Amino acid sequence: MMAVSELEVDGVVFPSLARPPGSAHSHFLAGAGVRGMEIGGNFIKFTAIGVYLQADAAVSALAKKWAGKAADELASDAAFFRDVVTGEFEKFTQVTMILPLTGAQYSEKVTENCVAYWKAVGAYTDAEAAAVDKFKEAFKTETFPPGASILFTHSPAGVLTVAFSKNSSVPESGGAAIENRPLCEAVLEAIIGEHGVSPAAKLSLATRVAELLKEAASVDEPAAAEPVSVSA
Ligand SMILES: O=C(/C=C/c1ccc(O)cc1)c1ccc(O)cc1O
Repeated sequence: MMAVSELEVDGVVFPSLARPPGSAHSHFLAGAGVRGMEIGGNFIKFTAIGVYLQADAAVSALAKKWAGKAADELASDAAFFRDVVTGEFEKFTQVTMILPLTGAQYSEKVTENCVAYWKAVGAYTDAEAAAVDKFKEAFKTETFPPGASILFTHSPAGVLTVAFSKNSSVPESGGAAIENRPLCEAVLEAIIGEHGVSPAAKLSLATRVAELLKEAASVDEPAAAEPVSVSA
């Protein structure tokens, strides 16, 4: 069993462990990073994003394809981020405001992008339109001042739990629960996927996952300088 370190991103502290809203599973901080936009050739910071994974399950699920790889190989491999997104384990995303945003701004930006992509790939069903209504519904009249958070729990059955906090505190319970795999994945893939808005969170995630898998490989590994066995 292992631990990871805490991360601080432009003043936002993401603890090494958390429990997502609506879940009993402990999660570890897999990666965190700034989300910004280049306007001018100035990098303007909008949010700090922490990506947490199910402590029980994620390493074991990822090791099979990713053990052996250096951080810079995971960081440049679209299939690694896609395995994180689509993994058979729970994920938890925490988006914490650096600049203020409103509920309508955030939800409009994400759902319009989702919808555009789904139409482009020919996979836009009534189920997705109804999931987008439900998502927009949860966000209308929320507003997010600096330090407030948006909280997403991503289930492996493809249920997205949305919740909000006024600060970095993560609440016990969930808010809306949207049973739609495409939107549940899209929300996280919008962050760490090929088109991901946080290259920083991606590089962090690659680096720390690579480290975790390497320490794990070396635990149960026979060395002559440590011969003192505990089996018969
Ligand atoms: O809505 C946002 C920004 C709008 C904006 C408005 C005026 C500007 O000058 C620049 C950006 C926004 C920013 C980051 C994000 O992750 C999700 C979002 O929805």
